[PDB]
Amino acid sequence: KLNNLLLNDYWVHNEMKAEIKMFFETNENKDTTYQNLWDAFKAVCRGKFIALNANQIDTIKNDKGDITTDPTEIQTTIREYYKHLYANKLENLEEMDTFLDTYTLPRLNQEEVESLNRPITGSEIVAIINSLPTKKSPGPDGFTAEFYQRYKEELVPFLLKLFQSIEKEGILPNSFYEASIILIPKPGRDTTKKENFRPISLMNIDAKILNKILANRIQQHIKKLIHHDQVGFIPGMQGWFNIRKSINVIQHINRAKDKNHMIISIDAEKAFDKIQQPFMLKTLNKLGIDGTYFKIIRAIYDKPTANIILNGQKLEAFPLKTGTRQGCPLSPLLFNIVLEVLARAIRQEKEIKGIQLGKEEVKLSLFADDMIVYLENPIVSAQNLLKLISNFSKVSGYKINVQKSQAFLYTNNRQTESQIMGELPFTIASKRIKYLGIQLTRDVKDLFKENYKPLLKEIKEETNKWPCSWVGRINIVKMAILPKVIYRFNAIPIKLPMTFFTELEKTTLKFIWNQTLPDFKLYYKATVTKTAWYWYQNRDIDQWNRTEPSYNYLIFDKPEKNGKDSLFNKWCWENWLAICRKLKLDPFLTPYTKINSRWIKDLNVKPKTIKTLEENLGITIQDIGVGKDFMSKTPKAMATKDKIDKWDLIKLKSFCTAKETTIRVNRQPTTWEKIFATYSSDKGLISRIYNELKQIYH
DNA sequence: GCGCTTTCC
RNA sequence: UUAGGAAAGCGC
Ligand SMILES: Cc1cn([C@H]2C[C@H](O)[C@@H](COP(=O)(O)OP(=O)(O)OP(=O)(O)O)O2)c(=O)[nH]c1=O
Ligand SMILES: [Cl-]
Ligand SMILES: [Mg+2]
Ligand SMILES: [Mg+2]
Repeated sequence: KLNNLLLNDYWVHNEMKAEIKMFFETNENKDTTYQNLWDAFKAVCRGKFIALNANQIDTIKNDKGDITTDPTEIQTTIREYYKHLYANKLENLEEMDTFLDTYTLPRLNQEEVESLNRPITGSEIVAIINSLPTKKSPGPDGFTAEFYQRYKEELVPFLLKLFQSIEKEGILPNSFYEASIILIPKPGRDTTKKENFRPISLMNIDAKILNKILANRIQQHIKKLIHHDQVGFIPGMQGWFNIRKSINVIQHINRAKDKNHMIISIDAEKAFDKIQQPFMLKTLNKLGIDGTYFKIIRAIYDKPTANIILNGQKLEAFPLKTGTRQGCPLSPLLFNIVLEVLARAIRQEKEIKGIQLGKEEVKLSLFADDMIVYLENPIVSAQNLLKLISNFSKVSGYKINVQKSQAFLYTNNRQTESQIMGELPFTIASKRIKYLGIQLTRDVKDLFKENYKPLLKEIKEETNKWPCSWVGRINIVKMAILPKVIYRFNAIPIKLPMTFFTELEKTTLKFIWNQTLPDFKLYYKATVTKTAWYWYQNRDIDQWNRTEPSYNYLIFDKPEKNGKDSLFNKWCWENWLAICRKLKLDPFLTPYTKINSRWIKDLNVKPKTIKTLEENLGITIQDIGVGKDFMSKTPKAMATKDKIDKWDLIKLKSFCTAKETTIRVNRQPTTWEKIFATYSSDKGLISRIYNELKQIYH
């Protein structure tokens, strides 16, 4: 193992910088591969550092209550358990082909495929090295990320040749197959049971650099491969999309006169560990992923092994015949791609009936391995779901974790309820289901009780178990309390009573003063109001936003007469209007009002006219021009008049040319309006809205 | 752009 | 001997 303190020494740094250069001159131009040369180099750098210098598992309990405190017996039991877990690779290759051919799967085009097979560059390697985390343990070879950062200039030309030889032969250095497994406890589980540990992998930094490059390449096309129902590990997606969608679906069932529904929360057992490698490679081929990229993935999964590090010892290696390492940057994407085969199958199987919410059919919400399935007529639909999952399990290794899976079941009588319960492997919850850190409730009326009441109590528990200045104590509230509170608001932005904030302010101020500060009321307002950004963007992926019992919620538009039983949108709207009132802003007809708006549609204008104006001139009424500027700001606008229906042109001129329209639309937009209209990304919305709310309410 | 924490898996 | 991925915030 490398001591990072040695890299700080001028004499060691110069002696090493020269030894690296002297190795690649003496040993290059020999009867050897770049793969074996790299491994020999690491072995030589290792010995040169030695010459220059010249977490406990105490008890394991079985299913019968017998324990062992013997280090050898604990090591044997643990090693035998993990060895068996990763031992059995499936051989039913024809059945894998059959399942994959059964459903319609996406496929990368030649442009996307060439982007994956694009040769690795030195600048690609450099950027990864620069972003490597510091103060972390090395992999089994002993080299920390700091070794690669310190000798970047000398190593990158060599790493590039190594990676170029890997992309030619599909052969890796032997060390690229090694990893250390560290066993970490799973929160709140019994730590005396061997199955309640999470096996975390520490791979060598050189292999992690290659894997991060491969992960970055496929992540560029992940939106094409994964349907928007999956938000776990996906860039630009939020877990609260699934939470709010699930809650509106529960409210729909609550309001339905005919109960014949089921909401199933399925967790996969040891999700990354049980992935079948031949099924994963076949799935990548099915999506068009082939060539150089595929060859490298295949080489990575050829003969990986693991050495468990337990109680001062490095245990004998075992092969990883199953799974993708927890700790490898490629693993989240390859897992999601495999699970996506099941997700496509569920959505495509009409005999697995989803919940119809008007024109929206809801059926699935995914967050990494967690699936929420929304079913109608579960006596048939849940049985077809379990059958499909069983067939996927046979080819992929997928397994339902029965102890972590639960369902809400809604029927009209006890007879159908018992008939359904008796045919399912997981339990029926009668009050709540923990999902993404929050409690989904069987009846949406219990949301405040099961989420915000426990939150106030757990914040008192954080301040009780917490030698610090009042300035440092304000930072503890900001670092640890604030994210828990914002997370809950984002998940369930329901109307909260003032009493919630009064008690939250009391618990917080007492902790700071021992019996800028975060304004929890303004963070709440920012989070609630933030939803209006999604209303304006009107994205196809935002199905969560189209699940309320409702008369559209639109900003920068003429409001409708107006639902009454809205959990989130009505409350968002009321906050939006109150903030606009405080800003002395007319928010109904503005420079950001769209051409496709109630303002234009109420003139009885044709949708073809709206489309013609959008495709030729832009998206807002301001783009087409108001007053003297009406369809005359550019030669393109003047000519576009000839493509518009004669009657609609007169209606539009009458509206756009009116004095009231001209004053409201041709004005200058405020900072507040720009936050909600001019940003194509939703990143940092709470920070930007909160910052504006401070400059208005303080 | 750098750094730090938190939520989820 | 705590890795990884996405997301959120705080901060100069
Ligand atoms: C919690 C967690 C998950 N993951 C990945 C790998 C996991 O297999 C996957 C799903 O996480 P989990 O569902 O939390 O765990 P699991 O599926 O491994 O095991 P269990 O049977 O207890 O459900 O997400 C990490 O890489 N690191 C983590 O810290
Ligand atoms: Cl027209
Ligand atoms: Mg997509
Ligand atoms: Mg799981």
